[PDB]
Amino acid sequence: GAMVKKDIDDTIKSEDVVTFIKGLPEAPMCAYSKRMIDVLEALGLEYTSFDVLAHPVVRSYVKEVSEWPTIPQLFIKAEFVGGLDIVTKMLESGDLKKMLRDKGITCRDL
Repeated sequence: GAMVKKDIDDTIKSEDVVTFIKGLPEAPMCAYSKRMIDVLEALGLEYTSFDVLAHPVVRSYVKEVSEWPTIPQLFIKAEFVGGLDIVTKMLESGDLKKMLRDKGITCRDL
């Protein structure tokens, strides 16, 4: 049936990687949304991607619960990590592959 704000909240508890973006992950309506999905695809991860423009419940979760200013946003193991500006710095430093390998999350060759 229809998705309620509690289905996003239980999904953040269910999935190992979650993101909130401006579009579908295959056809985003923002360049930084393309660029976040390229972190998630280029490392070979498994994730759930939520579109704010397609459902008011998603943009409402971002308003009240994802209280950080920047869009788009990254979540790992039910916790907020950073915006698009920051995920690249973890990628460069190796700290992103370090967290994935420490938590046992799926990615490319360590």
